[PDB]
Amino acid sequence: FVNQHLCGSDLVEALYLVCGERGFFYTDPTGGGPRRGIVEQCCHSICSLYQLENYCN
Repeated sequence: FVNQHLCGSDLVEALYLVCGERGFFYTDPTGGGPRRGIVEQCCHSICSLYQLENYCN
């Protein structure tokens, strides 16, 4: 969970630590064009936990 790219469930298991007990919401359920701000950001690019901490609660 350092300089690796998160994509799909990978992100979830990752936000889980970032948000921890704070709980969080995944991007839109559309899956065809959800909040590309979370998936592509960390999937298309290596985002740090910081950004993931942006969607935590």
